[PDB]
Formats: sequence, structure tokens, C-alpha cells
Amino acid sequence: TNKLPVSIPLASVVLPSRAERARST
Amino acid sequence: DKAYLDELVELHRRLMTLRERHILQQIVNLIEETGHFHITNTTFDFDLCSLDKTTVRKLQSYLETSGTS
Repeated sequence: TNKLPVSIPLASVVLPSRAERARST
Repeated sequence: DKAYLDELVELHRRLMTLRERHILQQIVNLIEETGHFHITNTTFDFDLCSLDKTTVRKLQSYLETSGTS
């Protein structure tokens, strides 16, 4: 299991991605 | 090279129980700016193996908080 997924309630933190400029792949 | 993984396990385990929102904010913004993350419906998931060598030294540092005094 060369992977360790850790889920953190978005309520516990804040992700900066509101008015994103552009995805572009 | 079997040590690297360990650095992930310990961190992973600790992170799982870790609640210090002060850190979760720092780390998140760290691996977030990088792009090595995948946010789902309503949650923030990330893999410790997706950390960059130079980013790992910064990852382990955060948890290794302290107090200058």
C-alpha cells in the first residue's frame, strides 16, 4: 500500500479556490 | 530506502489523529499550491507519498512545532 490517503473535513480547514482563474487541464 | 515510507506512515498515523487545525491549514495550503491533491464532493484527501522531497522536510517540520522563548 504505497499510498496513505488522509481525509480532512473542509469544515476543519479552508481550501483557496474560490474565483479560480482557469483550469486548463 | 525503506526509511522514506516510514516517514510517511508515522506522519500518516499522527495526521489521522491530529486535530490541530492550526497545522491542517498550513499543510493543506502547502500540498494544495503544489497540485498533488484531489478534492472530492466535500472533503480534502491527499497522499503522503505524493509529497516532494523538499516538501517532505517542510511537511514533517510543521508537525514538529515548538516554542521560541
